[PDB]
Amino acid sequence: DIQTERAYQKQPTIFQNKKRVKLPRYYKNIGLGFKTPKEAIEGTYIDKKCPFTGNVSIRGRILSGVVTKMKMQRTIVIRRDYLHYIRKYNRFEKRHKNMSVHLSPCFRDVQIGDIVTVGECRPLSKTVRFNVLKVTKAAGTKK
Amino acid sequence: MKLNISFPATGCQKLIEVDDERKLRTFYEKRMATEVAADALGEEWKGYVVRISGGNDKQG
Amino acid sequence: ARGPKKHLKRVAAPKHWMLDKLTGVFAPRPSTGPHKLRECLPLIIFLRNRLKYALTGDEVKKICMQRFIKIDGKVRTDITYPAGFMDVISIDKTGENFRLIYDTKGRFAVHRITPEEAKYKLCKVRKIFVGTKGIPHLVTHDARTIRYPDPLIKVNDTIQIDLETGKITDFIKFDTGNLCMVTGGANLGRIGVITNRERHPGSFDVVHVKDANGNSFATRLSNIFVIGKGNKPWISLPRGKGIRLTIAEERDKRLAAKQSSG
Amino acid sequence: PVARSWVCRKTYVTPRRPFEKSRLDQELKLIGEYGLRNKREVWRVKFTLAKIRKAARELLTL
Amino acid sequence: GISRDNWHKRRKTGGKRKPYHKKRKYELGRPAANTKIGPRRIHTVRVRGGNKKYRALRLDVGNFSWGSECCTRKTRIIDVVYNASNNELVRTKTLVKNCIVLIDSTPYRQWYESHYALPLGRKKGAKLTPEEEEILNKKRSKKIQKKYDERKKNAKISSLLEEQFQQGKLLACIASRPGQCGRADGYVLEGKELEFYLRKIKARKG
RNA sequence: GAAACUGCGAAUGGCUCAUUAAAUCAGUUAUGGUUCCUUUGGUCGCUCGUACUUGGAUAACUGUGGUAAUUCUAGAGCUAA
RNA sequence: UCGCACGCCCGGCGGCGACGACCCAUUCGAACGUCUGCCCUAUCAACUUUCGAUGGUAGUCGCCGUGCCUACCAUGGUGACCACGGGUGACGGGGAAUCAGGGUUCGAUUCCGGAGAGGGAGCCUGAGAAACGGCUACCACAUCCAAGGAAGGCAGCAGGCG
Ligand SMILES: [Mg+2]
Ligand SMILES: [Mg+2]
Ligand SMILES: [Mg+2]
Ligand SMILES: [Mg+2]
Ligand SMILES: [Mg+2]
Ligand SMILES: [Mg+2]
Ligand SMILES: [Mg+2]
Ligand SMILES: [Mg+2]
Ligand SMILES: [Mg+2]
Ligand SMILES: [Mg+2]
Ligand SMILES: [Mg+2]
Ligand SMILES: [Mg+2]
Ligand SMILES: [Mg+2]
Repeated sequence: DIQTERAYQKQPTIFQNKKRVKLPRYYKNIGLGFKTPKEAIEGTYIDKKCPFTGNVSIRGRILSGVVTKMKMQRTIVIRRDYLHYIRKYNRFEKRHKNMSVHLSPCFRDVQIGDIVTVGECRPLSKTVRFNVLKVTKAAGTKK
Repeated sequence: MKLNISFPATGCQKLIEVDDERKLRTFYEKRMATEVAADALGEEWKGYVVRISGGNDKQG
Repeated sequence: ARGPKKHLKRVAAPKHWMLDKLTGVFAPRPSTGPHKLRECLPLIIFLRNRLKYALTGDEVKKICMQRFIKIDGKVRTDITYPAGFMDVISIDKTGENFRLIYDTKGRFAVHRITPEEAKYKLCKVRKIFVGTKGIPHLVTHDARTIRYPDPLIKVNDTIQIDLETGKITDFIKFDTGNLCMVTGGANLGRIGVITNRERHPGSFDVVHVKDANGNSFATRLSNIFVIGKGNKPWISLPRGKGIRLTIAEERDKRLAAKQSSG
Repeated sequence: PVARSWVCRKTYVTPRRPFEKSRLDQELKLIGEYGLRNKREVWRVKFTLAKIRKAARELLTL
Repeated sequence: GISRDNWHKRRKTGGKRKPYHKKRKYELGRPAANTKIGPRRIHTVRVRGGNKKYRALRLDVGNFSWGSECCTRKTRIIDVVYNASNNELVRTKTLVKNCIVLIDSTPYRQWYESHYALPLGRKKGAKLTPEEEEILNKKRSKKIQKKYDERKKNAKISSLLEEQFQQGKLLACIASRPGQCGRADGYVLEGKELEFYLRKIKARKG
C-alpha cells in the first residue's frame, strides 16, 4: 500500500525507529472549525500536501466548488460557478473558473459533482493553491 | 629606445636614450621582473645587474 | 523602482497632516522610525505648520539642530523624524510639553501637557516574544522591545511607560468597560467604552465601542488603543474629548459661540 | 511635476438654439434694463441660477 | 543568466505569455554545485540580502546522527550508493539531499563499546593485542559495574545494523543540502526505511 | 586647510509610453512561504581559553616618463587608518 | 577606533557622546501569491504535450513557495460560460468631455503602479540594479587620429536637424 515510489515515504516529524523492548502518525486540526476526518487519524497514508497530515497551513480564503474532474494524481479540479453584473444591462452572465485543487487521500470516496470546500494555502505546484478541507455529498446519491 | 634607469638605494633615476642594438639585444627577448646583467650598456656599466620592470610602447 | 523611494509628493502625502497644495511639489518624506509613515506627523510639519515657531525648512533645521526639541525624553535632531501617536514633545527652552494625541476629527492636536504627566506615555503592545533564555518581550506600537514584562500583560493591552527609564509602571487590559482612543479608520480620534468584542478567526476581529453620548460604532481591533479602566483615562483628553458632534451640531456650535462672541 | 493648480471652470453656457428671436429680445431687454456689457453677463447669471436650481431639484427629490 | 521565472512559460490554458519586462536580478539561477567526494573544497557565494551560501564542491566528512541510540559523530563519507532521483548521480558520486551514502562505522563502534561495553562487529576469535578495546570492556568498579550491568539489557541492536558494523560501513541518508549549507550532514538509516533502501539497492544490483 | 585613501550616495529624482490584453493595473487579502542599508528599541564580562595597543603595504607629496590623443597611466622613493 | 570637558581614590577609578557590529524586533519597503474585473475579431474552433503542457515523488538552483530546472512515473490541462490565434491610431488606474435617466467617447500628460534608456544579451559593486548621466560583447549608427589606436548613447534641461 505504502512505499510505491523511489524514496522512502514517511512523515518528517515522526521518529519511527526507537528501540523496542503500529507507528504514531502526525496530524493536526487546521482551524476554522474543520473537523479532521477519521481516516486521517486511522489511515496509513503519507502526504506532504494534505492539510491534516502534512506541511501546509490553511490561511487566507475558504472557498467552495463542485468536483468536475478527478483524472489527476491526488488533485482534482473544482468548478467555481458565479454570476457577473454589467452596469449597462441590469442583468447578469453566468461565468465559471475551473481551478485545480489538491485533494488529500484521506477523502477516500468522492465522485464528481460533490460540493467540496477548499482553503488557500502555500502554492503546492504551478497552478494549484488550495486544499480540499471538507466534502459535502451531492444531492441524492446516498446509496 | 629610451631607458629609465633607477637606483633605489639612493632614490635617484634618469632617462638615457640609446640606439645601439648591440647594447639592446642583451635586454631583448627577456621577461619582466628579471635581473639582466647590464654590462653591455657602456664603458661605465660593469658589474651592474638591473631588474627590468617593464615600460611603455611606441604608442604609449 | 530599483530600490527604496526617498522622495514624497505634496499631493500624495497623508491628509491628516493638512498640507496645502501650492507651496511646493514635495512634502517631507519622514525618516524611518518607530511609527508608520502614513500614521506619523513629522517634526518639520509639527514645528512649521502647527505651532508656527518656524517659517521655513532652514528655520526648522536650525531649531532642531541647536538641540532644543526633545521627543519622548530623548534628543531627536533630524527634522523628518516621525513623531507619532502618544509621543511627548519636550520643548525645554520655551517650556512646553506636547502629547501627539488625535483630535475629534482625524488630526493630531496640539495638546499642552504638564511635566508630571509628560514624564510618562502610554503604549499599546503589539507582540509577546520570548527571547533566548525564556526572557519575555513586549513589542509596543512604537518599536519598543521591553524585556522582562509582567506576565499578566497580553497582546492587545496598553502599558504606562516611564520615559527616562523605559520601564513599565502600570497597565490596562483589553476588557469590556475600559476606555479607547481609536487609532485608525473612519472613526479615527473617537473616545468610548468597549461595548463588544467579536471574534473572527482569520479575519480581522472587530470591536464595538460606545462613546459618552450614546453613539455606538465598530472598528477593527488594530485601530483601538485603550486608555484607562472604566471611563477614567490615564492621560488627558483634547478639546472636545473625542465625541464627533455631527455637522449640524458643529454648525450650531460655531454660530452659537460666535454670535455670543459678536 | 510642477506645483500649481490647473483648476478652472466656465461660468456660463451658450444656449443651444442661437437665433431664437424671443430669447434674443429678452436677453437684450435685460442688458438694457441693467446696463450689461454683452450677452455673456446674461448667460453667466442664468448659469449660476441653473446650478442653484439643480442643487435645489436634487435636494427636493431627496 | 539562468532564470527562475514563471513568465517564460505557458499558462494553465496552454497559452503563450509574452513578456513585459526583461530578466531581473531576483529571477536568478546559478549552476549546480554537484558536490563530489574528496578533500574539502567550499566556495562562498554572496546572495540576495548580502548573506552567504556555501557551495561544497568536493567533500569528505560530515556528522551523522544514529538516532535510535542518539549518538551523532563526525564521520568520513565512503561512497554514494543510492539516489532516489537519478541513477547517474549514483554512477558519479554526487552528495545531494536525501541520497544514500556510506560512512565508516568506527566512531559508532567506539561509542557502543564504550557505553554498553559489549563488542559489535568483531568476528569472534580475534582480540586486539593493543589491548585498549579490552581495557575499555573490562576492569571497572563495583559501583559502576551495576550501572553497566543494567545498561547492558538495552544493548541489543538490529541485526541489519550489526552486519553493517561487521562489514565496517553503514548506510546513511544525507539530510542537509550541501550546495546550500556547505555540509554533508544526515542520519544513519535503521529500521523499515533501512530495509526499504536495502531491497532497493539489491534489486538494482540484480 | 587644498590633495588623496576611507565611509556614504550615485538603485532617488526627471523624461517618454515602444513593449504589454488576466499581462500590467484596481479593489482585496496572504507571506504560518521570503529578503531588507537605514532609522527607533532591545541586545552587545552569559563562552572557562604586546594588551600601557601587533604586522606590512598603498594613494596624496617629490622625482624620471611614454602616446598624436582619453577623467590613459608606468617604473622608483616615502607615509597614515 | 575617534571627540569633548577634566574630576575622584592612596598607579587605579571615572561622566557625556561619535562610529561600527552577529542576531531579534521596528520603519521604508521590495518580492512572489488568493478572489474578481479588460476593447475589436470565428474571413481564428480547437489549442497545449515526451523541446514542460497539467499533476506526483526525490533532488538542483533560488532570498523564499513553486515544473523554476533536472530524473523517473501519471496523461493530464484549457475550450461555445468564446479558450487558442490575430488586431489595437492599447501602458493600467485615480480621472476628462458630453449629458434628463441610462449611456457614448477619451485618459501619452504633472498622483499611484508598470515598462525602457537606439535594438537585443550578459554581468561587477552593493542591503537594494540585470543600473546604461556603470561595464563588456554583437547589430545599426556615429566622433577624433600621426591609420597604431581612442571614445560614445538627450524618451534629463535648454538647444539643433529630420
Ligand atoms: Mg443600465
Ligand atoms: Mg524614478
Ligand atoms: Mg498597434
Ligand atoms: Mg502602444
Ligand atoms: Mg494614463
Ligand atoms: Mg501615442
Ligand atoms: Mg509615473
Ligand atoms: Mg530600468
Ligand atoms: Mg532616441
Ligand atoms: Mg541596460
Ligand atoms: Mg543621458
Ligand atoms: Mg537614472
Ligand atoms: Mg524640469
